[PDB]
Amino acid sequence: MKTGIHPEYVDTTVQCGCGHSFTTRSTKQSGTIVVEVCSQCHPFYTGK
Amino acid sequence: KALPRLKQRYREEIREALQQEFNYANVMQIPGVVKVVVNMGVGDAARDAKLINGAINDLALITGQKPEVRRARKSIAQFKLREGMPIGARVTLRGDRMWEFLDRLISIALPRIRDFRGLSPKQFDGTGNYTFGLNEQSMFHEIDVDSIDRPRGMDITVVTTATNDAEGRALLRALGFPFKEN
Amino acid sequence: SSSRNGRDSAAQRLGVKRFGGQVVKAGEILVRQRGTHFHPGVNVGRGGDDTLFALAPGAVEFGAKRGRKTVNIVPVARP
Amino acid sequence: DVRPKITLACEVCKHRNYITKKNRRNDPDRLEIKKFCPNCGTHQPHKES
Amino acid sequence: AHKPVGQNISEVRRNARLRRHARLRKKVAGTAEVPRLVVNRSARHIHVQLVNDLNGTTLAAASSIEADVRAIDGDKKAHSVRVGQLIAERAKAAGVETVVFDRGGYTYGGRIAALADAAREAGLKF
Amino acid sequence: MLIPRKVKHRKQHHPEQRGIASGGTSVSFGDYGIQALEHAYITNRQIESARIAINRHIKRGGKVWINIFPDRPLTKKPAETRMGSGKGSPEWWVANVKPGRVLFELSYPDEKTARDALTRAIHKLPIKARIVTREE
RNA sequence: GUGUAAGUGCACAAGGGAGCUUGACUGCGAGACGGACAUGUCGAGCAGGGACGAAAGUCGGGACUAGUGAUCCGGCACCUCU
Repeated sequence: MKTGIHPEYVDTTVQCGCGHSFTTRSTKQSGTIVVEVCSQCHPFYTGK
Repeated sequence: KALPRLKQRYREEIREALQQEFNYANVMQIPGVVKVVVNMGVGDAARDAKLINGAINDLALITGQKPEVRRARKSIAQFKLREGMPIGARVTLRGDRMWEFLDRLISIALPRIRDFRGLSPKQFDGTGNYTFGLNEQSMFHEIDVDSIDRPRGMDITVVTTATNDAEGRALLRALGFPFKEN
Repeated sequence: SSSRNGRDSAAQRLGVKRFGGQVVKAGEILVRQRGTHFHPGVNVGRGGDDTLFALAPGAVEFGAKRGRKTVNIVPVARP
Repeated sequence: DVRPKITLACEVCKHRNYITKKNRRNDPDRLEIKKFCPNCGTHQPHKES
Repeated sequence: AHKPVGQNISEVRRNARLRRHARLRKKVAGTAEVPRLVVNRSARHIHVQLVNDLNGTTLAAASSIEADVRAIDGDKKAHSVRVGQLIAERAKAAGVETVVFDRGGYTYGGRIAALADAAREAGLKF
Repeated sequence: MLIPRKVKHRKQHHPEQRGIASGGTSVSFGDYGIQALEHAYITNRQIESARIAINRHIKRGGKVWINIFPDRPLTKKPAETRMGSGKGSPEWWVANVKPGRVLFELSYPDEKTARDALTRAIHKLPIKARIVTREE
């Protein structure tokens, strides 16, 4: 893992409009990312 | 100490599910994922190289490691493409970084595609690996839509230790892939 | 009506100068070659132009190794 | 002349020692080379005159 | 019925080591007065031999297999250092003081690195 | 008139006429064939004149195989010229034929017409030839 | 595929990539190749001072063979010569 050549990897959590929460890492500097539609929210994943 | 959930999911539930339905002779034949590689072919860099600088940063924020700029190894006159000029960028993912990308794409990103309809299950390679491409980069959360200049798409392909297509389709569909049903 | 050909170079006198079974001093040129048709073996050194020569006195002996022609020198016995 | 003959002078004793060629269009500037200076007896930087 | 499709990593690593050990072997050779010191490395042990390529015979050998090295409380590098001393004493008992080092196609560093200098300090001039 | 579409070298030494044919000494396609007996360069036109002669006699039925192809060129210097000043331009294409070589092969229902037809072709070739059938 | 014609070579790479660097050196050179003569070519190794390498070692331009002009006359710099 090269020292400085890489974008800083931020530990973050996913919060969705259905109340579902996910824990991961990402590039988002805020450290917390929101979303309007998720896999649970998305009708296609639910067969709708 | 730490554990990605999808790898925690694969180790616990998925690994046994594959074994039960395929009745492997030995444990080590359980198909897992090896790596996920993402590349974007510009092709328009044959005229203006300014697009390449734009393409690099898009992938870096998408994944978490700066692309490896790929020189062109052939000189094709019809493309006005010369030897060695940058034409595409590619990112390889191994270790925990696949799962974080794989989960973030499955749960949040893939539903965010404009008029998302699913992915065809016949996009396999015959050897047990999946490929599928996209048309826009503004779909990702990490890239700000105002900061974009033009939709540049990007291709995702996953490599698994499966041999045949059925084993591969069992792995990805049970992994949460929104496969179309032909 | 005339010929556009007729140009040729000098003849370079290549070949195997020292043949198998001959006693050679140090430094004598064994083969004068262009490519590595003959490859160096034991106590045979390669020149700049792939000319082969001898680093130690002895008797020449051609041999093969891994499907490659090689030239060697056997250390002839002192009387 | 694209490749004009140039000569190298030792930086210390200013002895014109060697003579090579270089592509003036490719390297318009003077040449920085370390070489063996015979009278000095030790490698010294050599300047193209 | 399982038919593996691709090269297994174990054989890719095994073939690559053999390929890059031959290109090392172009210049390195051993002799009854300057034997080649061949090194073989594995995830659990390490082995060395003194080879005289004129007739292809081994003069002395040492390895982490011997329980003396196994009983060393240290690390893999500590086992390697113990091996380096062992081959050296066996070398002097055979009447050799100068060798050449065939690193065996492994990158010179870590366990091999500890192996070479441990023998170097013990009196093996190379 | 058979000529090669392209040839690597256009000016060549004359093909040598020593020995007898080693390959292609037996009829393979048809039932009858013409076997050479003397060395001669069977040129491009002689093949055409002979092949036409076969077709005229057998009329409609049957098939003709020409095992000889004239791909070896021959040159001539321009007329009324002293010697020297290089090699002449290629003029006619010949195919080197040795005794035992089978040139033509003809397949036809009845024997008598087939032998007569091949006989006319022989008279258009410089070599002394004989007609040979398929069996032993 | 090898900067460049053809041939001999090269996959063990002499082909592709990366790090350092200037041996694209000084004084010499046993032994040879080829030759009417004049030219031309290979050279292990020794010494000085270096480069890469842990070390063994390699390096007196380029995978090899073309890319050049004798002598007289004259220019420039150095030398403990007259």
